[PDB]
Amino acid sequence: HQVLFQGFNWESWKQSGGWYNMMMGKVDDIAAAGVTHVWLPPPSHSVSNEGYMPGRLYDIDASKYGNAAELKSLIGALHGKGVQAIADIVINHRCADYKDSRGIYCIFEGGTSDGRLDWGPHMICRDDTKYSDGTANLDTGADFAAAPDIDHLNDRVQRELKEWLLWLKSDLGFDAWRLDFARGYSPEMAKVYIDGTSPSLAVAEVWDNMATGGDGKPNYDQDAHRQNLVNWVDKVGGAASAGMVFDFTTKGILNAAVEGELWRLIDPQGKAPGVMGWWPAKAVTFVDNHDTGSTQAMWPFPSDKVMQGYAYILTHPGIPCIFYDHFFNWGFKDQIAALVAIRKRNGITATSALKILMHEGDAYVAEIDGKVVVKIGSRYDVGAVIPAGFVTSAAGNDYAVWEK
Ligand SMILES: [Ca+2]
Ligand SMILES: [Ca+2]
Ligand SMILES: [Ca+2]
Repeated sequence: HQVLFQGFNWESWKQSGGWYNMMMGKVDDIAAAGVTHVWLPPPSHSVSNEGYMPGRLYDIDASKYGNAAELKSLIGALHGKGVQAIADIVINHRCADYKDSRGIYCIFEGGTSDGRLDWGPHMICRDDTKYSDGTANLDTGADFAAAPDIDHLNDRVQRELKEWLLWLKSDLGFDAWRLDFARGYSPEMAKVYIDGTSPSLAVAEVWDNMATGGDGKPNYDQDAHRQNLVNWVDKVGGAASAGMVFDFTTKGILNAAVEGELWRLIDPQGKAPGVMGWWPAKAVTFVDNHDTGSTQAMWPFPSDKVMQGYAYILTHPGIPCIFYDHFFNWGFKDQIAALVAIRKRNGITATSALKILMHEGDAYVAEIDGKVVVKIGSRYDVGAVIPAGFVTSAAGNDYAVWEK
């Protein structure tokens, strides 16, 4: 059994009294709903309020979400309810505390007294010329515009970053990682950090655009999009690795499929169309996150169909991730908890078997592990396709679940 929960949104850092202190009050509900792991925001000092422009990586106390004590206390309360804590790991780029001779900020401070992470411009990807001293290796991945990109090929970098990651585990209690902007560096570099710190999982944010066409809708075929993600996992180590990816292929396809185009939910081989259908043990599915949804709304799930999205991900193979706002702010708490209870009581996991029974415009129906049948779409009756022995288990706006 595995169910993730994103424990923040783009606005969390503004929570009065502190985001982590507030969350202390949400732990019991999260645990009771069957959640096994909670993804928390970038914990370190960051030039940006949300945390994605990290500087003094050991300086947790400067976080806007809360200080090291509050964080340890939230993680401790999670662990007391059997729930793990995932840290949002932002290491593609980093901001320096001090300017050098050139008057450029490229003199970093790790946040401790000694020299851990007190990097110089040699640690900056030589091709991020806006900050480097041209002596480093070339960036192994894409560049982040606003801050110096770290040269992950630099040996000191690898060592001090792994040491820091192990300290987030040892001194704060984190169990796993969410790798921010994973396109920023190579899976080979990702492998170094994952292999070097044995996290229970390392879900990577590898977000590429979806092949679209003409009007703007995404194409029905998305093998290219999910091949890339599958390939990333292979290079990070495949099955031997704790590494995995957010299933952005499924996210894109589902975004469109619910708008009366559920025929999109199956590939020509009769398999789920996203990473879920090719490597479900490595697919972390979701409805919306702090970028796609929330107040940034880069790619929001149709707001009137959000529960259909959860009926899909929570009953299906792949590891589902519930979004904070959806569980707590939209009034879907009991409905979401009930879907997770169905998943759990039926022993459904990321690798459960999927048999699609109907993939039409207003009706998607599938059977999982031959124990649960779910239906999404506006079609009133799909009874003819329900196997013998199933009885309605749960239902809401345009979705239904049956169990034997
Ligand atoms: Ca220092
Ligand atoms: Ca950069
Ligand atoms: Ca980079």
